[PDB]
Amino acid sequence: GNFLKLPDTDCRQTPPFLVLLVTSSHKQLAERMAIRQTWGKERMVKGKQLKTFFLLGTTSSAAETKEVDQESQRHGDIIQKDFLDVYYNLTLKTMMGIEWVHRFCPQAAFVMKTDSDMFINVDYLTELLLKKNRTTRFFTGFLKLNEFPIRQPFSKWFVSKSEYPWDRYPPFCSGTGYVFSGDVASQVYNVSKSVPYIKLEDVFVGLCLERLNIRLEELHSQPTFFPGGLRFSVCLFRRIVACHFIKPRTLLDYWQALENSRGEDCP
Ligand SMILES: CC(=O)N[C@H]1[C@H](O[C@H]2[C@@H](O)[C@@H](CO)O[C@H](O[C@@H]3[C@H](O)[C@@H](O)[C@H](O[C@H]4[C@H](O)[C@@H](O)[C@H](O)O[C@@H]4CO)O[C@@H]3CO)[C@@H]2O)O[C@H](CO)[C@H](O)[C@@H]1O
Ligand SMILES: *[C@@H]1O[C@H](CO)[C@@H](O[C@@H]2O[C@H](CO)[C@@H](O)[C@H](O)[C@H]2NC(C)=O)[C@H](O)[C@H]1NC(C)=O
Ligand SMILES: O=c1ccn([C@@H]2O[C@H](COP(=O)(O)OP(=O)(O)O)[C@@H](O)[C@H]2O)c(=O)[nH]1
Ligand SMILES: *[C@@H]1O[C@H](CO[C@@H]2O[C@@H](C)[C@@H](O)[C@@H](O)[C@@H]2O)[C@@H](O)[C@H](O)[C@H]1NC(C)=O
Ligand SMILES: [Mn+2]
Repeated sequence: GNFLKLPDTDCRQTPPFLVLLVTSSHKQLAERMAIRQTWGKERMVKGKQLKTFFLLGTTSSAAETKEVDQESQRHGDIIQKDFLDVYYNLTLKTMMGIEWVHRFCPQAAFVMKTDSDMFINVDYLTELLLKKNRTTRFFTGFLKLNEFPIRQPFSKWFVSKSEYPWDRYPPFCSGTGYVFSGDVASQVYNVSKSVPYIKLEDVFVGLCLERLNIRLEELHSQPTFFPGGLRFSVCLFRRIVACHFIKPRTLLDYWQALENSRGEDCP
């Protein structure tokens, strides 16, 4: 479907249990390298395969274009299509990832769309998913159930009435990190063209899920996704799935902390 870059992976041969799709700008190489050394490292988690890919569009900068071309050649984990990669095109970026799952990895049991300024505890996520007994039409994350369109003209999430004309948004999950069973990717790509467009990608996916009659559900009896960020501790971070507001160096320091304290017990 018009992909400029496709990861060197074969999901039919080796169906992944969890596929991470990470959004990042071309200049955010430091982010991607920190993820590649930390929670993005492909591995078997409780015998389940984890795969990690980075979603990119295109840019006017020839330098960044060449950098990203070289990165794809060294890492082979970039999914790319020809759309201008800017904040207000994040919906295209998300739909590219969903399209990739639909076309090339329908075998994925679960797919997590995540941001680059994030800590992800794949071990705990896998444990909770294996416990949920939900393999189809499943969608979870930080649930946002009574959200009102931001009508402040200079806010990053401002939508005019012509862009979104209704008083409330549909149920949706924060775009920081959301997880869905792999079949969900095909149903969304299908109805995508008939659902009203909105430039906020997490609201757009919510509109698609609503059209599909897919209901959001909490992953666990306790909160596990933290779009607002968290005060760090080893024992807390062992029992969460996702935390936002995390810069590259902090992610390496947190990952080192968890490695250093492996084998220590927590209340
Ligand atoms: C991370 C996330 O979920 N982003 C979504 C954004 O979620 C925000 C939304 O729910 C609002 C509505 O009450 O609450 C939180 O945001 C607060 C403010 O409403 C929001 O404007 C502000 O954002 C910036 C603010 O405009 C500036 O004045 C300030 O200087 O900087 C703020 C940060 O950049 O943030 C506060 C607390 O974060 C939620 O975070 O909602 C949109 C839809 O409107 C979309 O779903 C995003 O995914
Ligand atoms: C999102 O990406 C699309 C595709 O790259 C942009 O649309 C193109 O915009 C360029 C100028 O930036 C035009 O020359 C093309 O004719 C457009 N093509 C298509 C197919 O749309 C779009 O401008 C980007 N959105 C934002 C907000 O930057
Ligand atoms: O052109 C852009 C701008 C942003 N992002 C990604 O979009 C996510 C959210 O952007 P940011 O963290 O700046 O904003 P937030 O929504 O957290 O306030 C991050 O993964 C960014 O790397 C992207 O892929 N391309
Ligand atoms: C998930 O399932 C676990 C295993 O239970 C067995 O399989 C499930 C699918 C049911 O058929 C159940 O009756 C069987 O005993 C349960 O231990 C666990 O509680 C389940 N978790 C949830 C979310 O209920
Ligand atoms: Mn962010």
